[PDB]
Amino acid sequence: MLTFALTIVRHGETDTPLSDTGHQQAAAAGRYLKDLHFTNVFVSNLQRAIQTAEIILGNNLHSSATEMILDPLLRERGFGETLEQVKTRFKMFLKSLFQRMFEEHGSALSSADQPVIAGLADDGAQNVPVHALMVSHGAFIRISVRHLVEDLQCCLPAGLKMNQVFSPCPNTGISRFIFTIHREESVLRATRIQGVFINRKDHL
Ligand SMILES: [K+]
Ligand SMILES: [K+]
Repeated sequence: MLTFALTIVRHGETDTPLSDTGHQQAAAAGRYLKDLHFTNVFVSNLQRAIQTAEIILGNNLHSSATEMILDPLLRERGFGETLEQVKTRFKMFLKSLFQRMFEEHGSALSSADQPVIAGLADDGAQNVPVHALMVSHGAFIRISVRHLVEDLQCCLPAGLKMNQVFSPCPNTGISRFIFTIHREESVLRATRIQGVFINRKDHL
């Protein structure tokens, strides 16, 4: 059994690079996330996402030894790719994610009540040492959240409006889920998924 945190961030304002505003959004998000240790980083192959990830990491106090992995599965919906096709890509990404986390961190590391949500950057992950950062695109992230919340067994905390849960993500909007996974019949499955916060933009 392994529990890990996933922080999800939409790229900054924009294979185009970030705008100047984009850079500043990403730096603000980096400063917001600076005291978090990301043990793993995953990012779409698109420059706007890579630069956002680079800026977040360049502002981080703990994650210097963490390598950024580019994953095409995180690319934006092809504008024409169906919503189901995008969801399938997220399902494939999750499969990859569980396997990677289990292989690297194993089952002797972090082995359904409300997480502690204080409106701070480390909400729900204070005591969760394994923490992955995913930097991706707005339509993909929206579809990914629907999948996590609707299609899978999922917990959502007190006072979180469904309107917010399903809202479109702002540039550098931040979301967080906590996953618990275990190997059932040789296949890795999530036993619990806990939503913490969705599309947070306090840093803007
Ligand atoms: K559900
Ligand atoms: K709830």
